[PDB]
Amino acid sequence: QLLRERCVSPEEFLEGENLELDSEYYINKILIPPLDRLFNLIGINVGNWAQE
Amino acid sequence: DLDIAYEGIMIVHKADSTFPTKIQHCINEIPVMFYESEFEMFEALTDLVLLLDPDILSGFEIHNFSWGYIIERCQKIHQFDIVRELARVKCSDTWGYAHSSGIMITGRHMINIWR
Amino acid sequence: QLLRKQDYIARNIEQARLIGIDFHSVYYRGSQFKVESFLIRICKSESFILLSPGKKDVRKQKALECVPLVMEPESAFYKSPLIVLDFQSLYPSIMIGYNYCYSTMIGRVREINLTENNLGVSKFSLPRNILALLKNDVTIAPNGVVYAKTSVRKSTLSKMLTDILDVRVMIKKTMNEIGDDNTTLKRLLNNKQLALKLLANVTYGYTSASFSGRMPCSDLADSIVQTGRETLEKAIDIIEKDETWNAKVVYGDTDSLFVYLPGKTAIEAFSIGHAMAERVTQNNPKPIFLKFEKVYHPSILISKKRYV
Amino acid sequence: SDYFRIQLNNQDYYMSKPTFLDPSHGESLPLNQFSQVPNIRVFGALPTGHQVLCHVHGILPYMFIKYDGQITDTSTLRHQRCAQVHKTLEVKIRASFKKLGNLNFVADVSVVKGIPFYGYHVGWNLFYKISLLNPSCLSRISELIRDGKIFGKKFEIYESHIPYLLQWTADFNLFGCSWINVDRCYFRSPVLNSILDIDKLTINDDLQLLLDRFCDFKCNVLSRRDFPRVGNGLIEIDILPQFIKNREKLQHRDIHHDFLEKLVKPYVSSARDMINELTMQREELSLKEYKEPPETKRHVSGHQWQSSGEFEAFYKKAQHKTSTGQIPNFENFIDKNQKFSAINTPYEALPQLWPRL
Amino acid sequence: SDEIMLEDESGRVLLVGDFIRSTPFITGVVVGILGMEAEAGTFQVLDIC
DNA sequence: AATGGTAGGGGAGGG
DNA sequence: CCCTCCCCTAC
Ligand SMILES: Nc1ccn([C@H]2C[C@H](O)[C@@H](COP(=O)(O)OP(=O)(O)OP(=O)(O)O)O2)c(=O)n1
Ligand SMILES: [Ca+2]
Ligand SMILES: [Ca+2]
Repeated sequence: QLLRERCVSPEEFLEGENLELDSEYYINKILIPPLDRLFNLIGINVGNWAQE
Repeated sequence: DLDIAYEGIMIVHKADSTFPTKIQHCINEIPVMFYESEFEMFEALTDLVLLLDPDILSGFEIHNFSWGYIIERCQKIHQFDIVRELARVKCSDTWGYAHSSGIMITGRHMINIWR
Repeated sequence: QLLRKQDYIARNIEQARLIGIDFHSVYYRGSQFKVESFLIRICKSESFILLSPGKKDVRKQKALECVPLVMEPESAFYKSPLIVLDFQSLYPSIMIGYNYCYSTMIGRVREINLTENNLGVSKFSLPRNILALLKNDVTIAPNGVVYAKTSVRKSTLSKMLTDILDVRVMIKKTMNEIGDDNTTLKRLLNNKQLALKLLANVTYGYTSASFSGRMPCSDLADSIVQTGRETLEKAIDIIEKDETWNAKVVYGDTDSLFVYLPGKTAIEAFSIGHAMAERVTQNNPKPIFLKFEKVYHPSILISKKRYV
Repeated sequence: SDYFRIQLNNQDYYMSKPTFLDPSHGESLPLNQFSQVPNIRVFGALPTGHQVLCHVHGILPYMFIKYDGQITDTSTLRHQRCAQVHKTLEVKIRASFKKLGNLNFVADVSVVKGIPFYGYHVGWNLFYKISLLNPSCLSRISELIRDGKIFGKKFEIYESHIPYLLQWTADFNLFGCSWINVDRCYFRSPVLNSILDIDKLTINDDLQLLLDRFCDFKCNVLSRRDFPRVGNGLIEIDILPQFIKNREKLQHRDIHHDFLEKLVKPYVSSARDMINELTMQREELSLKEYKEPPETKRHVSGHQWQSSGEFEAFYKKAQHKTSTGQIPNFENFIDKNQKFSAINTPYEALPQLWPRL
Repeated sequence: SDEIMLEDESGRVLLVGDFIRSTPFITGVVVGILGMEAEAGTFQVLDIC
């Protein structure tokens, strides 16, 4: 289910019966890389804080 | 500083006998003009533009909307070239629609407000 | 109200009155049109005749061989103050100080023939005894192009650039003298100064026109970028050549200098930055001027063109 | 003021037949009239607020090419060469675009002196001035001359990437959204237009004064049969190139024909108005005054770089090459021959071909 | 802004007068206004049902 | 139909 | 585990 395959618009998402945001994809691939860069310049990995 | 009230509304109504007065009362501020069809409304719009003679014609996304919508209606339905009438002279721009308004009226400028 | 809050109409009218183009050509045309509108007037004032190369001539010119300087930043978390220097109007001030223009180019210092020369998109022929006559009044660029000095001919690009930059620095000096006035005036003055900065930058970019150009010159822009890189490197050396200022430059993007002062009580970092700016400015031609303009007490340099 | 002021809100050009307000002849081929001349339409607004349409006549586009003869002509061979190149250009253009009468593409060819801008030239150079009729095909014509299709040899084109409207605005010191100071006009079919009713609601006392000052109704209004109105607005005028008085305020300098600088800052005139507006809007804020102190700078002995020694050696080698035994001087370098007095300068050449009074 | 009007699925009229002012009203309430048009599209009020 | 350049990084999909 | 294609930000 490639990212292009789901790609719901706000109109389709707010009217869909059973549609929930991809919390795993959102969290990981939109929050973990930039925080990893910013905090590996310091010496701490942010990915370990989310698994707990 | 002429008498045009700087605002106006044009509404189509084939004329029942209650809609014009109701609209005028609910507005109470802007003088509303009612016409029998949209061709008369476009002719009145042409006369209005020729009266004030504005140097800039603008709008929000005028390609698929107000100015472009009126132009396409006049070109497809009524076969009436309104772009030659709105110009200040009686007698296919790909770069236009890309970074500006593709509508080119002689004498007047066109501003795509969203761009 | 959307066009009145941004003052779009009045700003475009002012920009058309400054350049000299129609109101529609301000947002519908490109950037070369404004530079052309300036140049046609400035050159017709002095009886110049401009060249108009074709599309086949611009493509067959020499490619750009001079690149700017982007230092690799030391990616870390900086706790101590990090002074951020910056040249104001780098390339325009360079064209003004070193007298770079089309009217002063003599030719590349190497392979100077007497009948067949090459400068960008044109060919020409030097006189018999012009080099033995001008050996004193020349300024060879780092690229290798010989330019006539100001004592024999003042360039035309310099005039437009000085006028535009004077107006810009006046706008900036007026903008930096108001604290109580809200963004109602500061935002408009910032927009005006940014428009003038863009005008100067596209006046530079009008040269060598790598694609879709109308009067390019690869050698001119190459010399401009090369002498800019050389000025930046000389500034780096001057800053790192002082023992009292035990500073080290950690980043810089073709004009900037991020000097790091470990544990330096930022109150005095302003004085150190002002002294560094004055010292680097007093070693350059007149229109060149280094500015301090801020300091980063905490900072993170992620990579090139990425920091906070 | 004492001038008729028109602002530049929008401009456009069109083609029309040569009337008595348009040039119909030339100097190279005077016996061949024109078939169509360009006319510029300037949609502007009077200082009172009334829109006005202006038909600017006599403005013809042009472009320069390198002169082929020598500077030792006797002013009679010049006209022969101009007629020959005019005939060649006209024939070749008519053959390309599919007794050589009624010129349709080329108007006239003259001989002007000039100084090239792409490079360091310190001497007068002779050029042609190919005044064209239809500017839309101008570039196309260049694409022929630069390709060697007209003549046998390829010719570089000078001042052709500048459009027609930009040339017109630069030649007459005109700026966008600025006033056109003109002292004489020519009015057309009824001055107050009666499209629907605007001849009564828009007129006021100021417009009436402007009309009474510049409109005489006896020898100033053009006939309705020869010059009908083509404008859906208020008063319509026609001006000649002689009438535009925004020019003659330009400072023409010739400091590039000799080593004159070897023996003033406001060059851009449109920046002084912005500076004045800035001083006004900063004095309204109780700011004292503007000033800038100069910093005493001490550059390097020669601002040398990495390859400065190699550059100096190469310059010495080139000076040894480009030299033939003598010594050059700044006064005797450029030869004091070919006086170039009869040859017209670009700003002294455009006043030519203007039709008449 | 400051006016009481009467809507009956065919438009509205201004309820001018004095009997209409000395009575509290809430929008949506229906009444049986009996008045008289005087000089414009403004209805006077004499009695209320 | 008209256009100013260079440099840099990050994410997605197919390999 | 490298390539192109796309986004868009900074000089
Ligand atoms: N759109 C741009 C932005 C910048 N530059 C080049 C020309 C500048 O000389 C140089 C410096 O970029 P800046 O953004 O710092 O602009 P300036 O240094 O010229 O002015 P200022 O320092 O006042 O912002 O980059 C360019 O060619 N085109
Ligand atoms: Ca800078
Ligand atoms: Ca910078």
